Amino acid sequence: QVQLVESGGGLVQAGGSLRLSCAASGRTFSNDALGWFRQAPRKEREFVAAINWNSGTYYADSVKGRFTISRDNAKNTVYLQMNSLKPEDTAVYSCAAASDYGLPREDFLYDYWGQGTQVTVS
Amino acid sequence: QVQLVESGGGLVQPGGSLRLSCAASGITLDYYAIGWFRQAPGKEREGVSRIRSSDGSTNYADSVKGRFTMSRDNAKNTVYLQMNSLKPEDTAVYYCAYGPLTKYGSSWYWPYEYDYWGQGTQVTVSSTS
Amino acid sequence: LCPFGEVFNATRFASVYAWNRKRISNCVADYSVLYNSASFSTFKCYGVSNVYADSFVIRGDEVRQIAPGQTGKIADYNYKLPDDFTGCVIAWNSNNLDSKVGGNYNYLYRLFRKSNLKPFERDISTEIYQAGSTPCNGVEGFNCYFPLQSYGFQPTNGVGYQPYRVVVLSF
Ligand SMILES: C[N+](C)(CCCS(=O)(=O)[O-])Cc1ccccc1
Repeated sequence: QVQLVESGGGLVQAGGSLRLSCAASGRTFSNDALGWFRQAPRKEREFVAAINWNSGTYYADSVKGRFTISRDNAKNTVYLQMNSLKPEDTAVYSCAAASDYGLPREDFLYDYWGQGTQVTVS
Repeated sequence: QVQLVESGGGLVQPGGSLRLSCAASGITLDYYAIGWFRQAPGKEREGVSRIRSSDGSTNYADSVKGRFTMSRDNAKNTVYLQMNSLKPEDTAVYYCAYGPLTKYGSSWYWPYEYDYWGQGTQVTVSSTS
Repeated sequence: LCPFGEVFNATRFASVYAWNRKRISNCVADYSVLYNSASFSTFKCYGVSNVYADSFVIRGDEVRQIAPGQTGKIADYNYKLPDDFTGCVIAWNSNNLDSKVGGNYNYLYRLFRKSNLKPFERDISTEIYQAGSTPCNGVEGFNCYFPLQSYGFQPTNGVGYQPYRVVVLSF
């Protein structure tokens, strides 16, 4: 059972930038795919960004060019750098892990989930 | 997306009639079936009637043939179940359901599974309550 | 070098109930597919950290059934992997190719079978299935069903109901 804990949420002004991080327990981190999702009020969960064992990445169209996902296997940590934030980016952001060499972008293909961190863009 | 909402249930005496409606939104398949089903506590769910958008044919369960009629409104996305000569054993929650037909070569076949179900409307046939 | 490219890049893919099998002669292992695993939604291997490439289409919510020891309509009645499976399961979203407005009905799955498939068994028969007690005599009704059903993929479907192309490499 792998524990995932997000950090970094907060209030930012439009056009600002903010970096989320997610620390994972467990020995298999480096082979796992790690993803970020977000859930806004009244809206359904949506994929944000993901990175696999070989550091290939994939982004939702809505965040391409503005967000960057990266990983540090030595620290068991994945990061989401969020630039040029819009008010439409306000949401609870959650990290997930998948025991999978692919690059899942579907919530049902992830295996473990964090608790979420609030990002609010005024 | 798809929403199915049933109404028209109620309490009636044996031999009486009711008309159920199923208001559907979000129907975008070209080739689909709409069914009426029913479920009572302690009984298996039962198909009651069904209609399809390929040839418009309708099928009814043996238990309701000649008493129930399913139809499509011509001006809005509503289907009906006209239930005549109701019997206490017709007591149940009635549901409408929608899903794709099966294309096999140039033939079309009825599905068993339906993608979307409504919330049900209660029909109670009773000499009391 | 194994001709995996022809398997992944094929224009047409089979329905799961009629899943396609390609036999690949003994070959030099081409690891470039593994290093490009980011191109796929899922890439999992079993019994590894006689080559067959099986391929077909299912919906997103069924991708998890393509694994050893799984249960459900797909694993039980369409495509079954053995417990001692050695190989990899690769799948990707094909909504761009395999859905159409008003529904793509060409992809089918088997709903019903009198017993589960054996691993790597295929069944493409279409006898009307007897769900109740009376024989069907080739005629449909509320107790008598054509045993396959169409997915009906539409591009606007939620991702769990979108089409996924699947390749299973056994070696
Ligand atoms: C009302 N119809 C004539 C279709 C209306 C389709 S539209 O609203 O998309 O134009 C018949 C009908 C079709 C499905 C259910 C009930 C009635």
